[PDB]
Amino acid sequence: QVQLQQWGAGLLKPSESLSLTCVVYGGSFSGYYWSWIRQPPGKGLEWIGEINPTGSTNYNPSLNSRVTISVDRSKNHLSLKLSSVTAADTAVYFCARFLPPDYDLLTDYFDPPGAFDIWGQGTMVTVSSASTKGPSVFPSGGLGCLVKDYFPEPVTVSWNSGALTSGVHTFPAVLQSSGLYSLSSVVTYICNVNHKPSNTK
Amino acid sequence: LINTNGSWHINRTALNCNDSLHTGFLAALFYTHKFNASGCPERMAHCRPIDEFAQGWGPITYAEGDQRPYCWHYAPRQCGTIPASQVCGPVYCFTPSPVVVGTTDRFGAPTYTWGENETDVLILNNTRPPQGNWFGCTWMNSTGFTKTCGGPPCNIGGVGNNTLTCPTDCFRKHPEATYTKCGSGPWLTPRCLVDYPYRLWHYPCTVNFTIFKVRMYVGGVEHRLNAACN
Amino acid sequence: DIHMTQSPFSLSASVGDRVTITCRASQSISGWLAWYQQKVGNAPKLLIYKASSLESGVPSRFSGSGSGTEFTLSISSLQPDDFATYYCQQYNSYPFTFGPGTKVDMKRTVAAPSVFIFPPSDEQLKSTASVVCLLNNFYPREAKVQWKVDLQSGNSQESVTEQDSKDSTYSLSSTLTKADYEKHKVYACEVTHQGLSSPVTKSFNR
Ligand SMILES: *[C@@H]1O[C@H](CO)[C@@H](O[C@@H]2O[C@H](CO)[C@@H](O[C@@H]3O[C@H](CO[C@H]4O[C@H](CO[C@H]5O[C@H](CO)[C@@H](O)[C@H](O)[C@@H]5O)[C@@H](O)[C@H](O[C@H]5O[C@H](CO)[C@@H](O)[C@H](O)[C@@H]5O)[C@@H]4O)[C@@H](O)[C@H](O[C@H]4O[C@H](CO)[C@@H](O)[C@H](O)[C@@H]4O[C@H]4O[C@H](CO)[C@@H](O)[C@H](O)[C@@H]4O)[C@@H]3O)[C@H](O)[C@H]2NC(C)=O)[C@H](O)[C@H]1NC(C)=O
Ligand SMILES: *[C@@H]1O[C@H](CO)[C@@H](O)[C@H](O[C@@H]2O[C@H](CO)[C@@H](O[C@@H]3O[C@H](CO[C@H]4O[C@H](CO)[C@@H](O)[C@H](O)[C@@H]4O)[C@@H](O)[C@H](O[C@H]4O[C@H](CO)[C@@H](O)[C@H](O)[C@@H]4O)[C@@H]3O)[C@H](O)[C@H]2NC(C)=O)[C@H]1NC(C)=O
Ligand SMILES: *[C@@H]1O[C@H](CO)[C@@H](O[C@@H]2O[C@H](CO)[C@@H](O[C@@H]3O[C@H](CO)[C@@H](O)[C@H](O[C@H]4O[C@H](CO)[C@@H](O)[C@H](O)[C@@H]4O)[C@@H]3O)[C@H](O)[C@H]2NC(C)=O)[C@H](O)[C@H]1NC(C)=O
Ligand SMILES: *[C@@H]1O[C@H](CO)[C@@H](O[C@@H]2O[C@H](CO)[C@@H](O[C@@H]3O[C@H](CO)[C@@H](O)[C@H](O)[C@@H]3O)[C@H](O)[C@H]2NC(C)=O)[C@H](O)[C@H]1NC(C)=O
Ligand SMILES: *[C@@H]1O[C@H](CO)[C@@H](O[C@@H]2O[C@H](CO)[C@@H](O)[C@H](O)[C@H]2NC(C)=O)[C@H](O)[C@H]1NC(C)=O
Ligand SMILES: *[C@@H]1O[C@H](CO)[C@@H](O[C@@H]2O[C@H](CO)[C@@H](O)[C@H](O)[C@H]2NC(C)=O)[C@H](O)[C@H]1NC(C)=O
Ligand SMILES: *[C@@H]1O[C@H](CO)[C@@H](O[C@@H]2O[C@H](CO)[C@@H](O)[C@H](O)[C@H]2NC(C)=O)[C@H](O)[C@H]1NC(C)=O
Ligand SMILES: *[C@@H]1O[C@H](CO)[C@@H](O)[C@H](O)[C@H]1NC(C)=O
Ligand SMILES: *[C@@H]1O[C@H](CO)[C@@H](O)[C@H](O)[C@H]1NC(C)=O
Repeated sequence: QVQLQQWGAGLLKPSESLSLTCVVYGGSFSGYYWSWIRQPPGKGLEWIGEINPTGSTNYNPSLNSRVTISVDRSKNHLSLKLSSVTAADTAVYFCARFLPPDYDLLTDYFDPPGAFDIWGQGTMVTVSSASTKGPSVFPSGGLGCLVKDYFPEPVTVSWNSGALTSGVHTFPAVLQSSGLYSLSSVVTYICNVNHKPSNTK
Repeated sequence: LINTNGSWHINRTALNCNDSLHTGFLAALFYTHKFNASGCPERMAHCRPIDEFAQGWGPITYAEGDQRPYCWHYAPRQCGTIPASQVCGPVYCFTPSPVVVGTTDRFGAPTYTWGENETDVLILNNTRPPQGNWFGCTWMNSTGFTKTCGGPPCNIGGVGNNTLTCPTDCFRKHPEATYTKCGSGPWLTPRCLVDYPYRLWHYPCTVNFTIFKVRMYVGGVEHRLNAACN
Repeated sequence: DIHMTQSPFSLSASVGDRVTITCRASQSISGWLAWYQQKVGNAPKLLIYKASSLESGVPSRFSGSGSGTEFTLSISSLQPDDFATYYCQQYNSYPFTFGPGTKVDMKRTVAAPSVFIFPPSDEQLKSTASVVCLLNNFYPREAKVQWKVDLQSGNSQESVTEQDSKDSTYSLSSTLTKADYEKHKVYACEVTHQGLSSPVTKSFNR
């Protein structure tokens, strides 16, 4: 029954603080252990920390005591706070619930939990010290759009609109020491981008 | 009508609820995550651990019993039929597992009118399983008070002012005080009770308790059930 | 903190194969090991806890065995639903730590890239120098792109698609990044790959 609905974030800049919430559907928050886990993009998983059923928290020392996990019992909410954010902190964030420990009724003993059985779909936190910017698109045998210097990562590329029907490959974007994103989509004419955040198309 | 994705708004739920004193209990009926835990510190002091009770000897005999069910040792009264007029919300009954009894006429027929007809009742009469229906039950007073029936509970003997009536599994205090003999409600052991949706409502002092998967046998058959302990 | 490592980084399998991957730990974690599956763009899924116990709803194809410093996850008969990145986690000590992941991918015949090179727009230099190199429909995903104008480092960036379902292939883009551009006429891109016993170079002059 239990579900985790996760709420998104906005563009962040360094030295800012992050606050992200996740709402438990399907059941109450009580009696469970809850934790936060983050995946840098392309990299793998790192455990931010946990909250026990009676409120007590444990944090990863790699957060340098700049992280706070909490539960709002009044609204069924699980929250994560991360101060002094750095561009290093750009990652997908997941709320997860600990697997309910097995309990022997006679011995009144159990293993303390550490496995995550319900996971929220996860949500992206991009943190760059850049102002929102727009695309700068550039252009035998038997061609592509090099979109460049975005600030916001969500972007689309469409060759001859919906005539890119199949046999087509679209590539992942990539940052650069300008702090700005670049991307390439390639044609096995003209392309129409959907950089919705920029209103630039 | 009013919808909160489920578990309590069914034609067969007795919604006869009086919060004239504006004590917010209707919020708990409508949101499983809402509980009222004020006054739990005091209330828990009166509940005693099992060791403090007298040890038990001899045969076990059944008993008939107050006002507050929060303690693991509360001696429930045996279940009967209760008029739908006196119940707010779902009524949960414990096989050991959580099962819901809905509104019925006086003859067991299912009635679908939210306990509004005066014929409408909750038939909670119990015989302990396996040859039976459930060990006990728990609902809400129309004015917001938790109500528990069950049993008949167990006399394990003993002498003093410390003698104990077992409504749970009390094997330390008496080896024959096992839930299959003595269980009278949601209390699986003195330290654990069955987890169900309206448990934070009915038993709001179990809020910090942790949920475990526990395993128990009733008459030699196995139930694997989530329950809250601390 | 307890360091978790995994072998192999990348495994290429097909349906019906028994796959066995190992996790190792810097320090004895007893039985407190979990195994997860993650498919791209989706959240991790629990498969195993206590290093042998299988979480509900995951099939019996998945087996876990191990203790102390070394543990192992196995699929008796891989099925198309089983291609993901697989992670291990200790819950012996805080901080709870994860293994770097093992990716299991589809197996197809070795195929070689259809390399194409693309030059900088005049508008670009008028407005930076950037050069693009392209590798298409190549399997396996273990290939190297080198840039030499007449070797190049700190100047290139590259990106690779996920295994296309249709052809079980991958594709890759590399980018190189005015005065520096106008200095040297002859720029080149060398692809080394398994299916290409002959390494390939694609070049241009301005
Ligand atoms: C969540 O749940 C909680 C708990 O269920 C709900 O709180 C309860 O709300 C009800 C009604 O809404 C209140 O009832 C009223 O109680 C007062 C008396 O309050 C005093 O006595 C309490 C008893 O004290 C003994 O017992 C305790 C332990 O049980 C011991 O600790 C003591 O030592 C005593 O031996 C005591 O619990 C109260 O504590 C209060 O103060 C402390 C601060 O020290 C707080 O922490 C507490 O939370 C609490 O506020 C307090 O000491 C009665 O007087 C009320 O009766 C009058 O009003 C009625 C309303 O209609 C009316 O019908 C009555 O006839 C009566 O009116 C008559 O008397 C008046 C007296 O002045 C006259 O003015 C008037 O003219 C007329 O003559 C009523 O009985 C509960 O106290 C309250 N319980 C607690 C503990 O909070 C809460 O509503 C729920 N909250 C939410 C958000 O839903
Ligand atoms: C469930 O809902 C129903 C209605 O839907 C509610 O009415 C019920 O609330 C009521 O809860 C109270 C307390 O939990 C019940 O007890 C009553 O207490 C009153 C205070 O009396 C105390 O002190 C006096 C003197 O010190 C002592 O005699 C009492 O024994 C008690 O220690 C008391 O006034 C009241 O009735 C008394 O007076 C009657 C004469 O009019 C006598 O016949 C009676 O014997 C008693 O002495 C009663 O004791 C109250 O009964 C209960 N109401 C009902 C109808 O259930 C909600 N919750 C609960 C807990 O059931
Ligand atoms: C589930 O449990 C409930 C409660 O324990 C139980 O309800 C009770 O049943 C008894 C027996 O039928 C009821 O007692 C009768 O009530 C009627 C009311 O009209 C009276 O006519 C009965 O008369 C008795 O006394 C007469 C002389 O006064 C005798 O001559 C006659 O033979 C009877 O013995 C008697 O008072 C009792 O009222 C109900 N109580 C409740 C709480 O409703 C119910 O039957 C149980 N259900 C099952 C399936 O077991
Ligand atoms: C919800 O609960 C309130 C509690 O205040 C109920 O108010 C009650 O209203 C009735 C009206 O019939 C009062 O009844 C009379 O009380 C006097 C007291 O002197 C008594 O002597 C009479 O014989 C008669 O019973 C009642 O006192 C009053 N409050 C109490 C103490 O219950 C209200 O009716 C309830 N609303 C419902 C039914 O949803
Ligand atoms: C809350 O309502 C939603 C939608 O009505 C329910 O969501 C799905 O419910 C079905 C039927 O039980 C399940 O099979 C799905 O897995 C649920 N999730 C998805 C994919 O949306 C939801 O179950 C309700 N509340 C609970 C119990 O979580
Ligand atoms: C209240 O009673 C009515 C009496 O029929 C129930 O009606 C049926 O509800 C099911 C639920 O999916 C529908 O598929 C049927 O088509 C309904 N039948 C008809 C023709 O009315 C109703 O569901 C009951 N509701 C609750 C909450 O118990
Ligand atoms: C559940 O545990 C929390 C502890 O995190 C309890 O709340 C605290 O209780 C202590 C003891 O009096 C107070 O000094 C604090 O001010 C309370 N506030 C918090 C939220 O820290 C809470 O009361 C417990 N609930 C139950 C019913 O046991
Ligand atoms: C309850 O149902 C019975 C069936 O005979 C009927 O006679 C009675 O009038 C009904 N009362 C209400 C409140 O509908
Ligand atoms: C029980 O009885 C004993 C008799 O010694 C008495 O001292 C004590 O105060 C009473 N209360 C308890 C502990 O139940």
